[PDB]
Amino acid sequence: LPAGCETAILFPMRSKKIFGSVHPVRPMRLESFSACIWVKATDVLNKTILFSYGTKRNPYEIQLYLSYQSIVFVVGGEENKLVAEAMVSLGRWTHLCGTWNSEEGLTSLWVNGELAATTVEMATGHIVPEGGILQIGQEKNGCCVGGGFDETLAFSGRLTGFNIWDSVLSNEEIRETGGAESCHIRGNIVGWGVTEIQPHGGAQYVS
Amino acid sequence: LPAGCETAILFPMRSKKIFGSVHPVRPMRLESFSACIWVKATDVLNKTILFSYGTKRNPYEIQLYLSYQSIVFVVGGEENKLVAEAMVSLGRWTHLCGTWNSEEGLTSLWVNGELAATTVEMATGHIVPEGGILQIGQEKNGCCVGGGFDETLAFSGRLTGFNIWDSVLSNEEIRETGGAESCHIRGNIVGWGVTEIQPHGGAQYVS
Amino acid sequence: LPAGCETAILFPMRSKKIFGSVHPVRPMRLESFSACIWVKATDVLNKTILFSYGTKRNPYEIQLYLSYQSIVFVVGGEENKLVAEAMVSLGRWTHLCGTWNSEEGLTSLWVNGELAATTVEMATGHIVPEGGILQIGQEKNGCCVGGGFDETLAFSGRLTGFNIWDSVLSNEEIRETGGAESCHIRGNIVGWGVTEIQPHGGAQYVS
Amino acid sequence: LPAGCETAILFPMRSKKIFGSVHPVRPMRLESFSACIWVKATDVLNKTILFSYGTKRNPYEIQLYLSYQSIVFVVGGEENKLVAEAMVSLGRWTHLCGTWNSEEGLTSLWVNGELAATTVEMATGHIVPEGGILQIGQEKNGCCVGGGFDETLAFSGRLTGFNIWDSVLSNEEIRETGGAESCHIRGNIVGWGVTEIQPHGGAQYVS
Amino acid sequence: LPAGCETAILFPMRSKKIFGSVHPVRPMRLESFSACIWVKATDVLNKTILFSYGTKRNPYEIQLYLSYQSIVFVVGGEENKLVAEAMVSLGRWTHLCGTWNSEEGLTSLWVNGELAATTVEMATGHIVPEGGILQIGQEKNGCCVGGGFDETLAFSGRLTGFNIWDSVLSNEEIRETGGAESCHIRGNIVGWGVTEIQPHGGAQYVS
Amino acid sequence: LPAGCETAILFPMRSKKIFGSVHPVRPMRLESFSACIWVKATDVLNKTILFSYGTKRNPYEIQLYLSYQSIVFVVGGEENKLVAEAMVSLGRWTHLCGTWNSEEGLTSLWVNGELAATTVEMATGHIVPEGGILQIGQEKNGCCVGGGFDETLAFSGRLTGFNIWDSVLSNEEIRETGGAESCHIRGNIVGWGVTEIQPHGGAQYVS
Repeated sequence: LPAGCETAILFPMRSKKIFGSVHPVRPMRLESFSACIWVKATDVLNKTILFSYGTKRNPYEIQLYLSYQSIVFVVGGEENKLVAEAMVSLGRWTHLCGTWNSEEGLTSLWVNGELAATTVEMATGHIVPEGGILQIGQEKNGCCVGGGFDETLAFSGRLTGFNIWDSVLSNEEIRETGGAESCHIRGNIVGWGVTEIQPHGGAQYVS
Repeated sequence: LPAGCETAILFPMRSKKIFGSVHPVRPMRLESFSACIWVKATDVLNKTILFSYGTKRNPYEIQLYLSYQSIVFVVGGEENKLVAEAMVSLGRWTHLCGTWNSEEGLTSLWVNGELAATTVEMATGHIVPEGGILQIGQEKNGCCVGGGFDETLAFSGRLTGFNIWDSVLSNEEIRETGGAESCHIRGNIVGWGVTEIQPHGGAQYVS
Repeated sequence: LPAGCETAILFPMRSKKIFGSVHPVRPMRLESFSACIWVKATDVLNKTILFSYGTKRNPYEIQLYLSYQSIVFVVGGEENKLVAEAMVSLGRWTHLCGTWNSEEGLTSLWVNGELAATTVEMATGHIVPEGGILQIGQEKNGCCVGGGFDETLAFSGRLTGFNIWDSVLSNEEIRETGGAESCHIRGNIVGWGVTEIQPHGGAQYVS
Repeated sequence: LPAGCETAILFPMRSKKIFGSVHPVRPMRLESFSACIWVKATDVLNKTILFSYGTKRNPYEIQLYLSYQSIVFVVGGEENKLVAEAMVSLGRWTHLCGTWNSEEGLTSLWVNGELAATTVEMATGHIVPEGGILQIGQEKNGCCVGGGFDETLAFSGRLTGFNIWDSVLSNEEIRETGGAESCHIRGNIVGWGVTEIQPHGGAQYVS
Repeated sequence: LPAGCETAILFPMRSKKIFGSVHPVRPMRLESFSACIWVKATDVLNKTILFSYGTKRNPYEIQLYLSYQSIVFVVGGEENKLVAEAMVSLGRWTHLCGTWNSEEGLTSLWVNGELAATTVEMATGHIVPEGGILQIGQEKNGCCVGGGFDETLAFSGRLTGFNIWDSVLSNEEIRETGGAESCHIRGNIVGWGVTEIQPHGGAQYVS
Repeated sequence: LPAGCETAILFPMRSKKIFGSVHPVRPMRLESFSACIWVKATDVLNKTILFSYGTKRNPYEIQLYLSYQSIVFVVGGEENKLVAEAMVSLGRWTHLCGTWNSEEGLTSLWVNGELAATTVEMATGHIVPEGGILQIGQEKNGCCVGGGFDETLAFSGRLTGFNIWDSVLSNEEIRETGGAESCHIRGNIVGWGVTEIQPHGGAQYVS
């Protein structure tokens, strides 16, 4: 048994240098998906970056950030967004997730297994290419240049359970993955404790 | 071993290169402030520096060192120092901090939220500059060539919860910081777990 | 070698990891500017990076590449670019430089005291921002464990004498820049020996 | 390129990082001494150190620096100093032998044996102490911060042939030290090729 | 685990490179002294060298190891050795320490504060000098370029409770140090956590 | 440049850290041997090491050092040595060669292929084991104890012309080894580029 599945990372603070590198295996070609994470933040900012995907042409491919007391989920472009209202608390484990489907651009947020939002026609029909970079809580520009990254966009807190799916998991899957025994549940695109994750600049794993 | 806190640093040795490097962003032009930090020490010497700040002209710009059974807080230079009498032990947590008024040089000390000593006219008529060097448990001694840091003045023990404000915290404010649920509160000038702190020569973060 | 300038980067071979870094002082915003190069090339592809400025919002602003015996220069975007046809040789010293103004996008590529090419209203009303990245010999790609750059666009052979002025030079100093002892004058924006540049991934100088 | 002795050090760049360190053996107390070095000043600035020695009590124990076509010599304190005017041109071999005598503060300065500057009443009755830190062409500071050292005070070019003597060398010794086959001679306190010289942050030996 | 409740060092496997090096403060010139150590072993071979003070002319001036269930103490050289018979077992913490005196070569060992053996004429007429090399777990030098330290002598397990006193401790001092509240007492010549110790090749702290 | 060979080693300084390491393929149980050395010394203190082969038991197995103007050839201990009175200078090549016969101690020294000294019954009946360490220009002192290599025993200058044989060379062999083009040769037991050698502490390959 997992006996209390607990493996995570370390963010001693938000600096200009600490970062991590994601290294998936299969193409990022995406039209629909699912993804979730258990989080324990310390302090929210004007825009606190948790994770996001980008490309040389579009560094804003995927995105999820917290500003004050709400959640905004962005896809492929700044205009493309999904704001929540009053469902974030500091320093508390929480289940959160959102999804997109190209075929007519559905989007839904889902927290603690509970629907946080519902809305349609975002990134509608768009095709996600593959060839960019994925990082968790950082931007792209600033590698091996002595910082560079905007410290203003960094995050403080704990994270655990990063997993990505090729398809929008049903709402039953949404509620169940929020259960006390969902840590083992690992996605197809990315599996927590399976996909390569190597820290940098002061990141370390914590159990 | 909590002190109303989770993470801290480790100081396994009084070494010649062990020290902590801290790097805020805003300038250190200070006329008044407060700074509270939990401490748990192993052994006590005639003098053991902590968190001091200084300048290439005035390394003694501020200081706080520790004596066998007295605690001396220094501001500006050698001439201006306040001392606690007999309220220091070893291996136990304590809440120590005070404030400075440039206008009249007021000073305070507070052990476990309990006043220690009070006196006036220290660091008055003069301004704390900006851009100096901040460190911990050791003076800004030789750092690159050789260990360069004298052993006698180093520290062994547990320090964390260090933060900096810009104003004098009232007695209620200080006693609140003495509560077990105040770690989340942070100072604007320095936010613990947010401001830059990088360990050197033996310093090691711990949860 | 004829380049009296001692600093002489060598790029011994073309790989996916050999690269360098630069860190100028003052902002890169420029309504008019000029830059130059003294180079000895080993090999040329359909496209061979010389250098290029880049930002996360515009990976390419200024950009160069030897297209076999022809030179192509870039400003603003792929839409704007000037070309020179057959003014190159392999294994021989060569002086290259171009200029631009936002005033009327006036442009005239230069080559060893000759007018390599000319065009009007290139990048007029287009101000390069400040805070971007400049790279030489290669464009902006990854630099992680096995990420790296495009070896095909990597360069091999020696380079030297790179500097930047912040306006459009008149013909007098332009011609004297190719003088027998023009090494001493240094572009204010970039001075060959004042603006720091660091070899990486195998880079080294013939100094 | 030419040089009296083959072994030399290079300063091809000025930044906040490059610097060098020295590790002599004997104590640095001294009431009179003699010292010099051969330099190739590629460029000058408003103010920039050539070689200097300092400590926590006093960073200005000694400073030699140039001001355009003039050379400035400072001992002990900024007010305590001397200057010679309109001899230097960039990138040229030269010899200078400024010295001191605590007995009456007798300080003179030869330029290849021409008494460029000289006066009295400097540090009269003071003795250089022991226990400081030594460097060449740098302002003392902790670069472990990353940077720290001021770029504007950094030297660009080549320096070589540094020596220290326990007493003031007579005029005959001074004019002998500068011979075309004299760069072998070595100071007792600092012996060229015997006393330690550690390039740092980019400094390199072009021996 | 009376000793486990303290910071210590783990040695998971008996390797060719696992060891530690130190850098004490005062010279090691002695004629009498006390010393102790806390150990919990897993496997004992023909020999598992514990530690040994050695100089260039004699590596075996001081030497402690465990021969299966036998505890042999060697002083000066192989000529002198004192053996404890059956006071050691596997897999648990234990207390096994003693003292020596040159004046008449008196030697004695203790187990849990209980005498194990004593003798006379051991290292009489000889003195232990200062400036040698001390290691732990493995016997002699050859760290980086020597290939390593003889594997057969290597040890795997947990060690702690190391202190050095410059006098034969009385029986009361021995029994008090053998108690559970001896963590605060520390040797003046050397002490765990106060005297520099550097892990090498696998050994790491635990707390 | 001279001496025929185009491969040498530079010891720019006599520090506490520089030394030269060798890794012979074959064990060093030598009863008879031969070798040559080509040197230009820079400065000579009371003692100066050329090489010193040493084992743990007898660090003075085979040695060769210069004192002022006098060669000394120690082998196996202080009592056994061979000395040349005033047969050296500074800063020029010289073919120095001495051998040993374990049969009855036939030992001698050849300068520029010219007999310089000879003694008999030196190291008669004393055998050389295998398992020691060969170093050149310094005496084995330790490389991971924070330096300490005696600067007095270090070497300053550049060196080449080192080989080792399994037996004594004849007079014509010695003279040929001293020939004007005695390179394109390697010793029976050690050569150039074949013998594994790694500079450490400030040595440099040259050609």
